[PDB]
Amino acid sequence: SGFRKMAFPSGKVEGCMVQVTCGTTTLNGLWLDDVVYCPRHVICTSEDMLNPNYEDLLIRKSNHNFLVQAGNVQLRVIGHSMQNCVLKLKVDTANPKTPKYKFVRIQPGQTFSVLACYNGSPSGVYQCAMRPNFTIKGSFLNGSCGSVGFNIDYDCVSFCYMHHMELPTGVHAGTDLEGNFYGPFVDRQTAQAAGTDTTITVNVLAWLYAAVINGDRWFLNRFTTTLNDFNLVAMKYNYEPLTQDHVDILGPLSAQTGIAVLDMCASLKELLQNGMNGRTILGSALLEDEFTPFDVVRQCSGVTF
Amino acid sequence: SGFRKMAFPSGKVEGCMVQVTCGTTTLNGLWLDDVVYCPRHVICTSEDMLNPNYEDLLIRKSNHNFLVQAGNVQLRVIGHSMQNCVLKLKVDTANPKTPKYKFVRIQPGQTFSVLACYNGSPSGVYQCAMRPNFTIKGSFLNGSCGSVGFNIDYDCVSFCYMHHMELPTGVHAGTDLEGNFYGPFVDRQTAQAAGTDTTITVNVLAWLYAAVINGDRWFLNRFTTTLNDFNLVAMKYNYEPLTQDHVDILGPLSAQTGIAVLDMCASLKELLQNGMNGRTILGSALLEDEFTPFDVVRQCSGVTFQ
Ligand SMILES: Cc1cncc(CC(=O)N2CCC[C@H]2c2cccc(Cl)c2)c1
Ligand SMILES: Cc1cncc(CC(=O)N2CCC[C@H]2c2cccc(Cl)c2)c1
Ligand SMILES: [Br-]
Ligand SMILES: [Br-]
Ligand SMILES: [Cl-]
Ligand SMILES: [Cl-]
Ligand SMILES: [Cl-]
Ligand code: NA
Repeated sequence: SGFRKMAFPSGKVEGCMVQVTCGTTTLNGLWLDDVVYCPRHVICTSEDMLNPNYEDLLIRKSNHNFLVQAGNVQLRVIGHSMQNCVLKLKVDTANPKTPKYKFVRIQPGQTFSVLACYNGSPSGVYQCAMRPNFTIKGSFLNGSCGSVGFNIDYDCVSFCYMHHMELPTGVHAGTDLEGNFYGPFVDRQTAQAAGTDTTITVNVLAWLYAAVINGDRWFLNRFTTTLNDFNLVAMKYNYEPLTQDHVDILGPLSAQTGIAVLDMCASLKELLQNGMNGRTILGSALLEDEFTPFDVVRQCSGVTF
Repeated sequence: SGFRKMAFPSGKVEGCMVQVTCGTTTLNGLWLDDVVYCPRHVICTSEDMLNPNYEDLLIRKSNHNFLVQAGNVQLRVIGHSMQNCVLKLKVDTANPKTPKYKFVRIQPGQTFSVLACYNGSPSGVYQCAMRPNFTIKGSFLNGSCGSVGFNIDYDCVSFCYMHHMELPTGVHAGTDLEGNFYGPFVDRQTAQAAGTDTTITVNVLAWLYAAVINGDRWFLNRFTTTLNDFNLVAMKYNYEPLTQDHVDILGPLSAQTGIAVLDMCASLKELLQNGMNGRTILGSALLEDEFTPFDVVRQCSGVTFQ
């Protein structure tokens, strides 16, 4: 029993973290086989960040301008190029600890684990969700750029996020490992802001199923609703629309508990309209939206890697 | 910016997890050097759990009654002994991935990372606090016994917890790595239950300091308190007494924010009286007590957002 915000074990990713320094900037890189991936803004000074021409800034750098350190060992850079907002440094040594991996781009609402890193050394691991506004509510300080997000499936690490920046509200933005930004953000020092966010409805429903699996059932009721009626309430409360694909993805949790998704939607509609009346769900006074349906099944069934 | 329940990177502990089977029971063990540590109840059947005599159950076992598997490799058991509630299986091969480590028995209020495992394989990692009633609020299913808790401050793994059981309220109990239970619990199926729990006051104050470092002061007020008056109030809300040792450990956070510890105590007394009035603190609508002062310093900026 119990239900915690659980991260994936991070060992396979720890063995990939290195430090990358270019000029006065030091950040983290991901070393897979003979390539080190990191944010391309490592090549910029503060003045360059105001209006960077990355192609011209990179033409001016040589391989020797990048110092890459894996623990106490210097890896020699033998080539460099950019793929979108990611710099790729070819090194003379392949990482002997490279796991089986893929680069995957995720959608808003999906969760992943972050291995927060400073100076190429892993510091901590936590789980989070990609918000509907494409930001992440991470925990990052200066020097954390290049820290990555991932999921595991069996023995394969799926890397999905590389950290690039903090926005004025203290939330974070970054790219996939092919260097494509999540959200309408750029790697330039200009006015940028997180857009208005919404709550991930399918995830709140998944977490209400986790609460029923754990014995918290006070919010269940005799009513059902329709997908149309529920979506009119979701829009009013700044919740994402629930689609038939979301109803299908909640299928396994609905089958395990015996509670139809539209029956659980009637519970959520009443919680949105009335509040919790001084009660909690799984120890929380807020409706939690950073567990996907698969996260609940994994945790409640003890899936291992 | 941001503030999350942050666990230590688990790799150094993942390389120590193994599966131990005795009879029909399979659970996890921790392989360090040439010893595998696991809960001694691996030798019990369900009926043995009502009134087990562990000395009598163990004398009937040979080394070859223990099967230990590290990934796809079987490790040969060459000796066994019991230390309190932990079985120590000597194996013929030392773990080549043994990290620098120590064993530490912690106090209530201290936090640690848990690597929850099944069949010797990791499922996930999360942070826990040792509650004042000597339980932990984990996430563990049958088969998770032998999963461990640890901290990794300064590249050395300090193992502080080994999981043994779930109590009737769904909370968890276990031992240190010398096999002594935290709390009054026993590895026997008795009517034992978690005592009434209390809130870890020093941790709530540390987390209010984290909120100020991260830029929020709305909950402060113009008052101060004596330590005794604060404790008389706090105990009425089932908060643990705050000691002078707790006030000392909050010193660095007080220095960084310019808020005297007894002035943050006056803020907490007012938050217990008023609630948050629709606001949140670090994303929470409830007062959080599973971050220690050391955990706040570990995670937060050393520069306050004034
Ligand atoms: C506190 C913190 C936490 N996470 C990351 C950072 C890094 C950050 O925001 N940087 C670094 C260069 C200047 C700035 C930036 C500005 C604009 C676009 C980008 Cl990609 C980057 C800081
Ligand atoms: C769901 C779950 C989560 N965590 C661990 C367990 C294991 C558990 O509670 N066991 C196993 C043997 C019988 C029982 C027990 C009973 C009494 C004392 C001890 Cl040490 C152990 C179960
Ligand atoms: Br301690
Ligand atoms: Br909450
Ligand atoms: Cl940086
Ligand atoms: Cl009703
Ligand atoms: Cl078990
Ligand atoms: Na209903």
